[PDB]
This record gives sequence, C-alpha cells and structure tokens, in this order.
Amino acid sequence: ASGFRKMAFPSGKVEGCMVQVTCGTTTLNGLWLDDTVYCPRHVICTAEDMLNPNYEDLLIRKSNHSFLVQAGNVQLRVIGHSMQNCLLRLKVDTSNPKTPKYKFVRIQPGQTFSVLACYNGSPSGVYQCAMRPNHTIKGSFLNGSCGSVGFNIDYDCVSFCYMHHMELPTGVHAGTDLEGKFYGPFVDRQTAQAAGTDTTITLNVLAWLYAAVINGDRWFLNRFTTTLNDFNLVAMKYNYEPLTQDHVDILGPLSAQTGIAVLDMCAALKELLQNGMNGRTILGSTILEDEFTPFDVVRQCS
Amino acid sequence: SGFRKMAFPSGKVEGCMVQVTCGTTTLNGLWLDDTVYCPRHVICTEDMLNPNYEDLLIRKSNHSFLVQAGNVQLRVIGHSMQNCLLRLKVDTSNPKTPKYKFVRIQPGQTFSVLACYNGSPSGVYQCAMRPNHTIKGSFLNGSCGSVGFNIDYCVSFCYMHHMELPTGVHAGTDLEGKFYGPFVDRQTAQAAGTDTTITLNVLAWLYAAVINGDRWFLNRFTTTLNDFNLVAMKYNYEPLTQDHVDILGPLSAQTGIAVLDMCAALKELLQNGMNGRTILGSTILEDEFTPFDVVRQCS
Ligand SMILES: C[C@@H](NC(=O)[C@H](Cc1ccccc1)NC(=O)OCc1ccccc1)C(=O)CCO
Ligand SMILES: C[C@@H](NC(=O)[C@H](Cc1ccccc1)NC(=O)OCc1ccccc1)C(=O)CCO
Repeated sequence: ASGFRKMAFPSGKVEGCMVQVTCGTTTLNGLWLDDTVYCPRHVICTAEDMLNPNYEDLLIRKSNHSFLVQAGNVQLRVIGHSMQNCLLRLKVDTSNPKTPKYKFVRIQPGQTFSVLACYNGSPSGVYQCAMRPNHTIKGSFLNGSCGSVGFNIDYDCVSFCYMHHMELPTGVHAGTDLEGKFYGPFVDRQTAQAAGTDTTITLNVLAWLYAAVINGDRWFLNRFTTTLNDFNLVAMKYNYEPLTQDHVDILGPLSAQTGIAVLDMCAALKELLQNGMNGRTILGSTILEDEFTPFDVVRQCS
Repeated sequence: SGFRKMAFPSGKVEGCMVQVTCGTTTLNGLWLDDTVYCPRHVICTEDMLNPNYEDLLIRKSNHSFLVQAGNVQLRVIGHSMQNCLLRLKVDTSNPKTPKYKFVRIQPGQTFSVLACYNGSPSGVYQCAMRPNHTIKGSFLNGSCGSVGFNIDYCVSFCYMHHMELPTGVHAGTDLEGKFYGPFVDRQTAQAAGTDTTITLNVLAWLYAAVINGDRWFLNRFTTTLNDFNLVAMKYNYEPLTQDHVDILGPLSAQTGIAVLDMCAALKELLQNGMNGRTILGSTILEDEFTPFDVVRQCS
C-alpha cells in the first residue's frame, strides 16, 4: 500500500441523474430522481429580475409548459411545479430508472464531498472539495454549471449535499443543500454579499499529518506533547479553527493506527506552524493540506 | 479564478469493472464485450520470483477463474495470455460496454484512475505518467487491475495497474499488456529511475493561469530554447524540445504569448521564486495538467 491522492467518489450514480432545464433564455442543470427534477429557482429569472426578485411572483406567472427539461436530447414533459426554498421541484411524466439509492444531507463546514461539474446537463468532470468554515466552496465552476451537485457515497447510497448556485466576488462558490437552503448567509439575488472570514480546518490538517505518518513521512514529529488549551493559543494565531475535545476524540482511530497520541500530533503541528517546513514537504506538499477529513484518511488508507 | 485538477466522470468505466479470483488471489478485471482483461499474475502465488507464466497457465482451466460482476457470476468459456494480461472470454457480452479504444500514453500525459477493490469502484483521481514511466498513485492491496482512462466525446483506456515499486510509486501496462517503462511482472531489484518535472505541463499551467487572469509573472523578455534548457535542467526539469513548443501552439495563439516568452517567465520563477505570490492559488508550479487538459477545461 502507498500513495495519497485527493480522491473523489466514483460519479456514475450521479451522472445518470443529470438533466438540462431551460426557462426562457436561461439554461442550467437539474437533478432527476424518480419523477422529480431539482434545480436552482433563479432559472426562472430575467437579468432585470435578479435585480430584486420576488420568486413567488415570478413563479406564479409560469406554467408547466414554461419549463423545457431534457435528458440528452429527449424532452421530459413537466406535469407540475413548486418551489422549495431556493430550489424548484419539477414533476415530470417519466421516472428515472437510473435513480440510485439516495438521501439528502446538510453537511457541516469542514466536511468534504465530490462535485460533478456539468454543463447543459452533461458531466464534464469530477473533483473533491471541502465546505469551508465560512460555507463557501473553493470550486471550479464556469458559466452554465449552476445546478451541478455535490455528494458522498457510502456503499450504494448517494448522499446529496450541495447544489451549485453562484460565484461570489472573490471567485469562491455558494450553494444550497437539496432542500434548497443556502449554506452560509447568502441569497440568490444580485447584492454586494461577500464571503466571511475563513479559517484553516484544523481537524483536517491533523488527519492529513496522520496520513503522512501512515505513508512513512515522520520528520515533523517531536518528543513533545501539548494540552488542548496551549495548542489552541498557538493555532488560533495562525488563523486555524479552534480544536475541541470532540475533534480530539474523532482522531482516535488514526492515533491508534499510528501509535501517535493526538496531543503529540498537535505538538508537531504547533512546531510546524511556528517554524515552517524549511523547506521540506509532507506527502509531497509544501503547505499543510486541510481538505481531507479523518474519515477520508481512514477510507483511503484502510 | 477557481481552477481544479478534475478527473473524467467515471460512470462509463465503473460499468466495466469486475472481480477476478483464481485460487486465493483476487483482483480487478475490465469487462468489454465478451472479454475480461486482467493482470496475468492473477494465476500466481512465490511463483513471482521466476514465473513461467505459460506453464502456470497450462495448469489452469476455464473453471479456475471466478469472475463476478456485481452479484452475478460470468462463466469463463476461454482464456489466453497477451503480453502481461490474461484475456478471459465470458459467456455474456457486457451490456454497459462503452465506445472505446486502447491507447498507449506517452510520458507526461495525464489520465484518470478509477481505484477498485473486489471489482467495486472506490474512488477516482487524475494523474500523470511521470517521465520515469511510473505513476504517483494511491493504491491499497487488491487494487491490481484498476484502470486508467481518458474520455473524448469514446473511452480511451491507457493503463492497467500491476505493482508498487520500492519508493511507493506505481507501475503497470497498457491494455495490450505491455509495461510502461522497463518493469517486469516478477520479483526483482527493479526500481524507478530519477524523475524530473514535466516542463511541458508547467508551461501549460502557466498559460492556464494567464487565461484565468493571473499574469503577474509575465515579462518583456524572451529566451532561446537552449538557454532555457541550460537553466531548467539545473532545477530538475525535463528538457524542452521543439516538439513541446509546437504542442503549446494553440495556447500560445490563444493568449498571444510566444512559448519562448513564457519560457523566459518560467526561468525567472525558477531562478527567483514567487516572492510571496501565488499562481492559480498555488505556491508551487503544477506539472500534472497537460496542454490538452487546459484547452479541455477552459474550452
Ligand atoms: C445559471 C447561471 N447563474 C448565474 O450566472 C448566477 C445567477 C445569480 C445567482 C445568485 C445571485 C446573483 C446571480 N450569477 C452569478 O454567479 O454571478 C457572478 C458570476 C461570477 C463568475 C462567473 C459566473 C457568474 C450559472 O450557470 C452560473 C454558473 O457560473
Ligand atoms: C494482486 C496484487 N499484486 C501484487 O501484490 C503485486 C504482484 C507483483 C506484480 C509484479 C511484480 C512482482 C509482484 N506485488 C507487488 O506490487 O509487490 C510490491 C509491493 C506490494 C505491497 C507493498 C510493497 C511492495 C495487487 O492487487 C496489486 C495492488 O497493490
């Protein structure tokens, strides 16, 4: 066993759910599960509308015939519509036989998921990312990628956690869950909203340092330990998220796999933050990586 | 602003992965039409010190191979060896067979790997064939037979995984069963040679940066190819050839920045570092995006 990669879930179960939704001159992606298509509600909006849209008002002026849904080049007739928070739910007259076992999950900041980038209902690529502490994603989404989704897979069950809606002024991305509720304080209208202060996901950096040790990188270890409190006093000065006992407990399995006490790994991290990596690498990286969860590491190394 | 290395969507390949078990050895196979392709060392144990594969395969019958496609057993009705692969004929043509071709990839080129265990896909990631004919993968026990691929409109299979080398990098074959590099499927002293940075791809990534609006590193100067190679080779970069300069033609056209002018920018970056700044959000020069990747993503 060797190597460590930013790995995404295989995307096939999600590929079979992607469709195109068109309303007026706006086209974006939808998610087709059973007899329902989910997509961002701003598909119904004019540029003037975006604006200061009242979505109940804009929606009541649609019918079913206002929505063109296509799987490939085959139209799916819309037989009903409704809004749920910032999503539209379109009922179509055919069921998708490729619908996987699935659920809708609202993820927490710091958690990771795979994104299937799509344009015009066609999968383009797949990548793994993390939900930042500030509820943005550092994604890769070009014009027309709205409605692309984020997901995890436990065996044969797909947990959908993200649907893409917008790009913020800093070039980061924002998004709803599959109940249409935004992650973070963002709204689907044209206003001067901005990504909040972000932090490094400490739990994930510690996970990745465990990954390095599993992979044979130990140069950053030392003979010291720390208390949680003393660690946080240091880490917080470097814009790291405060580390809690729950996070310490989460790292349990990896500490037992490697035989390095969590607080001894925290001591290593403290040293790296204070002294840097002059100019060495960990798992080939020159920076401390924070987009692998403890669970991610356990999965990839076990 | 917002660049990610992406893998191809893996669904077309997932539909082709099966489990192949021969005795106590299980690995993955690729089921296309009525043939399953897998590493020939599925028939091996100790054998791996000096395997006479012909002889070992003499003592197997079709019945020796258990192939499992999800919950279904595919009856093996024929078997043969082709270079370092077994080809098992099965009684069922894969209903999920995509349009496909087998290609042999060149050093520096990229592909997506679908990591599989027990015939079940577990993850997908993008990687490059290193100049030393290895890949820097992530593979656990049981991953043998996992495949690498690109998709164009058509799935081009380019890699099948066979082994881990002493430094933790990975070696495998094309889909005709010929190894990339000098490696052999037996237990030797074999080791990866020294590797270099993939200059062509670093240049590609700098063009990507420019296309995306990150252009602080550009200057008003140029270099000859030879003078660039004198400098770059000191930093363990692959020598740049006139063929590589041509491959960057479309990106150079698109941006209006001559290749040798971009080489002048890279030379300054190598000789002076980034002085704090980042390129495409990175603090290092990325070498696993090809010119074709850049074009594909930025369209
Ligand atoms: C349907 C399309 N939606 C947009 O363009 C959204 C609509 C919107 C949502 C919420 C608040 C304001 C505006 N606009 C939006 O994200 O505006 C900024 C932007 C920056 C960079 C690239 C593209 C766009 C897409 O497919 C966007 C994908 O980039
Ligand atoms: C069936 C399995 N194959 C192996 O273990 C192959 C068999 C082999 C192929 C070619 C030459 C010699 C030996 N062995 C192999 O890769 O040995 C090197 C190694 C393995 C594990 C940890 C460290 C080093 C796999 O699933 C390979 C994936 O790990």
